[PDB]
Amino acid sequence: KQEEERSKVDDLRGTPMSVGTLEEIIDDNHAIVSTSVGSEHYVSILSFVDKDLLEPGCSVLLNHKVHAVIGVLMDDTDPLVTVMKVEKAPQETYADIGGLDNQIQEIKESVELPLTHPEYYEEMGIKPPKGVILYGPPGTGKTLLAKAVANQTSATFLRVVGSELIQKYLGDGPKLVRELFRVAEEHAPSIVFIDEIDAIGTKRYDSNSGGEREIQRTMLELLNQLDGFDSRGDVKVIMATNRIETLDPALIRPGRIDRKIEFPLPDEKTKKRIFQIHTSRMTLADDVTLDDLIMAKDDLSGADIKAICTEAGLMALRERRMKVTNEDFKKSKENVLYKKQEGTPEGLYL
Amino acid sequence: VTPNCRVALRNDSYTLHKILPNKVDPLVSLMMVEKVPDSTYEMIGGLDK
Amino acid sequence: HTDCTFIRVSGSELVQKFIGEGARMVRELFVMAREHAPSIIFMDSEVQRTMLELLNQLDGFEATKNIKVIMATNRIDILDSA
Amino acid sequence: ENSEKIKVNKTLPYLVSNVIELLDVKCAVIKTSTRQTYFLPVIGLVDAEKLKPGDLVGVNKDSYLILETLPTEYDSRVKAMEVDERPTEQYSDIGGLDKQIQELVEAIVLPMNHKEKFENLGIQPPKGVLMYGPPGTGKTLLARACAAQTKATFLKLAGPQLVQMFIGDGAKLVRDAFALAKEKAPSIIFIDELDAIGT
Amino acid sequence: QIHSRKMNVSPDVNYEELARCTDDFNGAQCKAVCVEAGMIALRRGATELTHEDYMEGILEVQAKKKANLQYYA
Amino acid sequence: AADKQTLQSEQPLQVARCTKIINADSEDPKYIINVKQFAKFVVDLSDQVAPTDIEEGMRVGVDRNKYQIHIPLPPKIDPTVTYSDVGGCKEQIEKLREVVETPLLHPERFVNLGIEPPKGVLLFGPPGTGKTLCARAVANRTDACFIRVIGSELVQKYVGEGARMVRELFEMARTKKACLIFFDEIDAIGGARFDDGAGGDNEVQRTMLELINQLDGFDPRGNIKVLMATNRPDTLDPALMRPGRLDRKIEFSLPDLEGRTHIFKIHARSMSVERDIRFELLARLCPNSTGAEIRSVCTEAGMFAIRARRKIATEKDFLEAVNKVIKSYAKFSATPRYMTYN
Ligand SMILES: Nc1ncnc2c1ncn2[C@@H]1O[C@H](COP(=O)(O)OP(=O)(O)OP(=O)(O)O)[C@@H](O)[C@H]1O
Ligand SMILES: Nc1ncnc2c1ncn2[C@@H]1O[C@H](COP(=O)(O)OP(=O)(O)OP(=O)(O)O)[C@@H](O)[C@H]1O
Repeated sequence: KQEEERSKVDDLRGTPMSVGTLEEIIDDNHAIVSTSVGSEHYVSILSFVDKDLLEPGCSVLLNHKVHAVIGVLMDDTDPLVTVMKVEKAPQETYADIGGLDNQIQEIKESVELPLTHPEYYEEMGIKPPKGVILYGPPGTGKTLLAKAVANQTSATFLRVVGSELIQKYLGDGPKLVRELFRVAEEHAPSIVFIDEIDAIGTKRYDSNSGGEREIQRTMLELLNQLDGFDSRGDVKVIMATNRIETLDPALIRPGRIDRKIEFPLPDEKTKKRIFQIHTSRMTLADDVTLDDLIMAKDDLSGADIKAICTEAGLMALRERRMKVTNEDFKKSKENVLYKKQEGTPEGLYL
Repeated sequence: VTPNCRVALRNDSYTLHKILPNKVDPLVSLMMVEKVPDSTYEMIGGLDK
Repeated sequence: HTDCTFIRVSGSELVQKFIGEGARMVRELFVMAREHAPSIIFMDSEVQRTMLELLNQLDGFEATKNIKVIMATNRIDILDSA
Repeated sequence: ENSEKIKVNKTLPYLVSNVIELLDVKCAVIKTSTRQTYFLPVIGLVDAEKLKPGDLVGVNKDSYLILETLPTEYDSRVKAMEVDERPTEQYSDIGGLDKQIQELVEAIVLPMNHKEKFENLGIQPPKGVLMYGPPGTGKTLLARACAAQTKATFLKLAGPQLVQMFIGDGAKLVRDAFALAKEKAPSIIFIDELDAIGT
Repeated sequence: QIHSRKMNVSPDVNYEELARCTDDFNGAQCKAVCVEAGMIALRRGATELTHEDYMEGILEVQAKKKANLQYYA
Repeated sequence: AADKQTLQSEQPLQVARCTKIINADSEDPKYIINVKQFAKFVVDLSDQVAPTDIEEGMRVGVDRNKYQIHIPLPPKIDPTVTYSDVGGCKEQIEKLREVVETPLLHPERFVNLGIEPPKGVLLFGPPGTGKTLCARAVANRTDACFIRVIGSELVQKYVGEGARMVRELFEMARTKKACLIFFDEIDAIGGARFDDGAGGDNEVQRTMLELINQLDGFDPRGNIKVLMATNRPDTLDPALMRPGRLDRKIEFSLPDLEGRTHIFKIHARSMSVERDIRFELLARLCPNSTGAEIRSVCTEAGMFAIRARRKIATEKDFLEAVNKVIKSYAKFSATPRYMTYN
């Protein structure tokens, strides 16, 4: 039966089996096999697995003793495959409209609509945007928008931190670039997101060789693999920073990165929805006016709205009061915002 | 087989033999790098808000 | 006097060795703080990196809720303002 | 004896390694090509005068005896720096610097031929000549002219050939380049763009 | 002339005209003018070198070129 | 089990480790081999091989017990490799036409006038400009051959493997006629012999010397044309600034006004627009730009053609495309808002 011949192939397999990289097809079914250290006898292949699945120079299943080619490889999994491949569409498409409302449309019709409906480009002959940078003040919504398009997705979403690629072994970074874009290739049209790559410029590290000539090579592999060859087709890639100065302009140049999208701090019309929805789930003495908080602070982030709208509940619930007086918003905003440069030292502005 | 949990591997034929319940990183060297016990509140005096 | 819930790893001691050297994504500490879910983390270019992985975990993606990460320094706060 | 000693060289290829130093408390320190150290108080089948520290030697895998000296110490880049072609340039090409040809020959060519011209008078030979001017006036012409016309092993040297990112001493390429050239080129050495390193 | 020794040179060449109307050339530029006479003579596909092409090399794209006749009138 | 029985007869047959040759001794085979990592070796042969073809820079079969030489093979074999807009920047394809076209066509301009064929050009210019356009625009007229090599592909951890790829390339260029191998990032390839008694980055160096040998000198080019892309003629080699090698140095920065109108034609016909509009106003609006940026302008007018339902692109879609890209996309969205001039 097939269990007997299958067990015979299993007995061709000697239980310590190794994993080694091919170099070249030697066409007459005896091959020559590199290990990680490359001890390469003229070994043969177990001739029931398909030899013609693999290109030359691809990893296989081997033996220790005779080193004979036994089986086919499956994948490569690192601590990054767990993190690069996002498992679920996590959460938070939006809990509050009124965050930005401007570049929401821009990321929507720039990223979502060419992806979700790629038939407009037939009508007009337009290429899709390949690289878009999302950058500005810290904690604007950029990471939150990455989790938005992560949740409101249509693709195999990929989440990458830019500092994941930093190793001490030689070539290890570009190897994880190759596994990286292999992941970016072989699922479906996937949304790659890469964040905090403004912290790859003036950066020197401990677990490292010669610093100026290590990550130059890895980022060089990013420049070659990212938007050089290997036909983009439909592979969405979105990166994000906070600053711009350490950016090598060789990737900033078009072809590679197409759209550079800033982020302002929100205006008072959009503030009211963030103030309101951050207060949508709390007991509040509604006689107080949020418009003092909406008017007063001029360059708030939404974390300032968050911190005040939690902090006033820390001041009312500090004394077991379910609803919040206006002076708890006073101590709230004066507790959040510190070192208000108004008078004292110079205050030349008066 | 738990993913990324470590095992006791024999050197015999590399027979996958036992599974080791363990923590992975330097956890010992700095995982438990606390200052353990000390004293009480009485020697503070003033920053009570 | 919180009986389990304060594991002051002190987070800056050999700073060019306890941080990033061996523990790149210093999240080894975060695996400590999760698998010792009563804990409190304390601290005093790599600092920017590990800073960013702090911000990769503690920006709304958190298991035992907040732990208590604390840094302390003095006299001017002109560390990198991200 | 020598049947089994040919056998010791024959066992495997008898791992060519490096001598680190040599003491005489006759005694030598081996670094394998596996980068592993093995002191021996007994050298074996060669003489300590024949070798020196920093050599490629054949060592038994088993006895760890210094078996033979390799005839493969060829020295990368230098032995490639020795110009073996020797392109021709007679002095008909040098137009306008004929007095510099004369002081050139009196300075350089005659110390190669006749030191009795110097030391029957009994002082010294000359020591080093500087060529300078605009860079199209011709500084290669003395190199190829003295290469072909004066029958000696023309050796060349460039300026940026003394700067490698990887550091640790300036005494390997230099000292094994001239200590290289003490035998198979001890008459002609052309340094070029010395102003690129003379800072 | 050492550069134009092996090249096919028409006898309608006065080297003293050429090198006399040269000002401030090194032999890097003697070679540059002579090989650029080979290349300017090589553009139209002449059978040999021509004295005009030597004279054209004499002014290989006006050294630094530019030639704005603004302010010089 | 298609062939399981013979596999149980192949188990008494297992030999021949990888074992790249270093060099040889004299009068005798007496070869010398490093394996990969372990050590270096003064080897001897199994007697049933050919002692001729154990030449240097090769890997033979080698036993495990005696390390005796079994048969070699060349390592790197068969899998290596996979223009109406001829005319962009103007005077570049004329000099390219000279140095490339004239040895491929006439040894009448050269030998009858008494010169050597100009065989290479050092291309220098900013990226995103058309080195790809010019070099692949050569491939219209040779026959149809073009090979594309990035220098940074050769960053490996094996001695002379880049130089082994120099062997592979200079033994593939001679197989076919009128072929084009492209060179790029030639600063990491090296022109200056950086060296100090430490011995680090030298696969670059020996690969560069193998590049000198197989490039020019030692069987001249013929029907092989190779250009070199750089930003700098600075870190080069005087052995390759040997003037029979690379003597033209074609220059290019930007199109003037009307090359930009030509690229307006190129990226205009390549998309759905309206044919009732002009582009010289846009070439006025583009002082300093690449044609890739022109393509970004045309796709941005495509974006306004997405917003409104447009397939015949008006002038104003391009007007807001340029006012987007050059003005509302220079740094932020405000380079103007002061009159003071008009
Ligand atoms: N409805 C809203 N309108 C405007 N801004 C908002 C709104 N909701 C949240 N924000 C802001 O956007 C940010 C969302 O989290 P974000 O990912 O920006 O934090 P972060 O991780 O610090 O970002 P970064 O790492 O880029 O600095 C919050 O800091 C908040 O201030
Ligand atoms: N002078 C030009 N004429 C026509 N199109 C041009 C011109 N300059 C730029 N382009 C356009 O911009 C693109 C620039 O990309 P290209 O294919 O040349 O790669 P590249 O980056 O320019 O090559 P390289 O960076 O090694 O010079 C061209 O493909 C073309 O669409």
